[PDB]
Amino acid sequence: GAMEMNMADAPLEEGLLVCTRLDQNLCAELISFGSGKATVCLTPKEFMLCEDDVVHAGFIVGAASFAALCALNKKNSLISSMKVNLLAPIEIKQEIYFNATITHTSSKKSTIRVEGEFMEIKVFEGDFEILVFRPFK
Amino acid sequence: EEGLLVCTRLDQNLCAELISFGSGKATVCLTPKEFMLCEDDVVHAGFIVGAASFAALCALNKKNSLISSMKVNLLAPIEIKQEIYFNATITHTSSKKSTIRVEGEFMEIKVFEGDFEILVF
Repeated sequence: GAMEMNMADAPLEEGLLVCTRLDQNLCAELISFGSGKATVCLTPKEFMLCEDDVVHAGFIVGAASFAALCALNKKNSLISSMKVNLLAPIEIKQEIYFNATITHTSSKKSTIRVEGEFMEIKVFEGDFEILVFRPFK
Repeated sequence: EEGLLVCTRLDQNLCAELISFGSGKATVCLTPKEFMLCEDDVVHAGFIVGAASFAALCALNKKNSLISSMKVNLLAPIEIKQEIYFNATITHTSSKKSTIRVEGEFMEIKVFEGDFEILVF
C-alpha cells in the first residue's frame, strides 16, 4: 500500500504499525523509523518529574521502549524484557534523542539496542527483547 | 507520605498509588488508565516500569537517590483496570549503592519482576 503513504504531506506515523493507542505527548515524539532503526525525541515535561531535577525512570525507559518497538515496527509485538543503564539524571528542558537499532531478529523475537543522547553525549543505554505473536498460560 | 523522602514531585495519578513503605520495603498499586495504553489491550512499558521504579525508590526511601540501572522481565501484558500491586524489597545495600527486587502481581499471578540498582549521594 497505500496512496495515503505516498503524498507530500503523509504523517510520519502513517506507516507506523506499533503502539497505535500511544499518546506521544506522554512518551516521546517520533522522529524517524525504518530499515531496522528508529529515533524518538523526549523533551521532559513537569508531569514527568520524580524530583525537582530528576525525570522519573518510567519516562526515560518509556521513551526508550517506544523507540525499540518502532525499530521493529510489527503489529502484534510486546516488550518481554530489558536491561538498561540510566547514565545521568535528566532535567526538564533537556532534549534526549533515543536511537534504536535491531541487533538480533527471528520470526518470533528480536533484540533491539537503544542509546539515548543529550547534545550527542550518551546518557542512556539499553537492550530490549521483543516478542512477536493474545494467549497466555 | 509523611516520612516519604523520595520523588517529591511525582504525580501518583500518572504512576501508581503508594500503599505502604518502610523497613526496606514498599508496595504501590497501578490502576491502568487509557492514557497509559500502547495498544488497546497492552499498557505501555513506560508506565509498568514507572510504577515498579516508584516502588523501588520508596523501599530504599533515601533523599538524593537515583535509579542507575534495571533488569526487568515483563511477564504478561497488562490491561485497563487490572489492579497491579508492585512489592519492592531491598536485597543488597551498602548505602551508597543498593539493589531492590520488585515483583508485580495481578491477583496473585506474577506479571512483572525486576532488579533495580539505586545510587544515593
